[PDB]
Amino acid sequence: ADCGLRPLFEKKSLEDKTERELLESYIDIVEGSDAEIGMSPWQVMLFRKSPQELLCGASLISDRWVLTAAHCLLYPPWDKNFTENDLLVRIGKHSRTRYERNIEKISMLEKIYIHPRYNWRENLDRDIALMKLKKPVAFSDYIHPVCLPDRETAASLLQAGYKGRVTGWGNLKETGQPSVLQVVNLPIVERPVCKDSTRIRITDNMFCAGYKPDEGKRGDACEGDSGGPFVMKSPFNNRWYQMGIVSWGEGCDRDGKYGFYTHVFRLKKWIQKVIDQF
Amino acid sequence: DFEEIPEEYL
Ligand SMILES: Nc1ncc([C@H]2CC[C@H](NC(=O)[C@@H]3C=CCn4c(=O)n(CCS(=O)(=O)c5ccccc5)c(=O)n43)CC2)[nH]1
Ligand code: NA
Ligand code: NA
Repeated sequence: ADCGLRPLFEKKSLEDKTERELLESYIDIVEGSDAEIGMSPWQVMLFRKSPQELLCGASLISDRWVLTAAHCLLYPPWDKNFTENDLLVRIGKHSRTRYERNIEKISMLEKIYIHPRYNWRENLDRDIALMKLKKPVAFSDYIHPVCLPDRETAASLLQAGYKGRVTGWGNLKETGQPSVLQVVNLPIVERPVCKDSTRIRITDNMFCAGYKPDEGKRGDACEGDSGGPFVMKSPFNNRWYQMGIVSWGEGCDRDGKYGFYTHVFRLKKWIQKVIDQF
Repeated sequence: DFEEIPEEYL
C-alpha cells in the first residue's frame, strides 16, 4: 500500500547515494559499499538461535510475512532443514553483529512455507519460501516492506542492462565480513549469456545478474547474502520492487560467472495463494 | 561474532 517508499528517502524526497545509477540504466556482497541508514528498510536477517549465527538475508513484504530463499531453510544434501523454532528474524538492522537496541525488532516465526516444487535435487528451481511472523512487526524509519511486482512492473524493468540492487551482510570475498549492511547495483544479463556461463540447467523461475568480464565493473552476492532481495526502483511510481531473491552462483564475483536469482514475479501466484490461504 | 540478544528472544 505504502510498500517501497522508504521513510528516510522517498517520503522526504531524499535520494540515496547510488539510486541515480539504477534510474539511469532504465534508460534514465563483493565490491559493494556500506548502505546508508534506512536505505533498505525491508532487509531482514535470518538468524540462527543456536549457535547464534546469520543464516541468510530475507525481505519484509508486509507486517507479518518475510520472503527468502528456500535453500535457506531446506537443503537435504547438506543436512539443512530448519524449523520455525530454529530461527529468529531480525528486522531494521544496519550493523551485522551488534544488537541495535531501540532500532531493530527481532521476531519469531509462526510458519515456514516452502515452494512445494522447490527443486533442491538439481538446480534450486523455485527457490522461495515464506515465513509468517508470530506477530506483526511495527513499521518505523528503519523497518518498511518492499513491493512485490505486478505483471507490467515485471515486464518493463526485468530487462538485460537494467540494474537492480542487492543487499546483505554476506562475505566480502569468495575467500571478509562487513560490520555494516553492504549494497551493490548490478545489471540484469541476457538469458543466453546466463545459460552459457554454467552447466546447470537454467529454468524460467530464474534470472542472472552481474557485469561481463569486459564491462570492467564488478560486484556480486556471496555467502550469507542468500535469500536477500534483488530490488529495482520503478521510474513510473518511484517505489522499490523486489524482482529477485539471491539464489545461487558459482563462487562470488568470478569473471564470466553471474549470480542467479529466483524470479519473484513468476512465483507471485504461489505467494498470493499461501498468503490468503493462511 | 554477535553481540548477545535479549534472552527473552530465545
Ligand atoms: N555468483 C553468485 N552470486 C550468489 C552466489 C551464491 C554464493 C553461495 C550461496 N549460494 C548456495 O550456497 C546455493 C544453494 C544450495 C546449493 N549450492 C551449490 O552447491 N552451489 C554451487 C554449485 S552449482 O552452482 O553447480 C549448483 C547450483 C544449484 C544447485 C546445486 C548446485 C550454489 O550456488 N548453491 C549464496 C549466493 N553466487
Ligand atoms: Na550451459
Ligand atoms: Na562475475
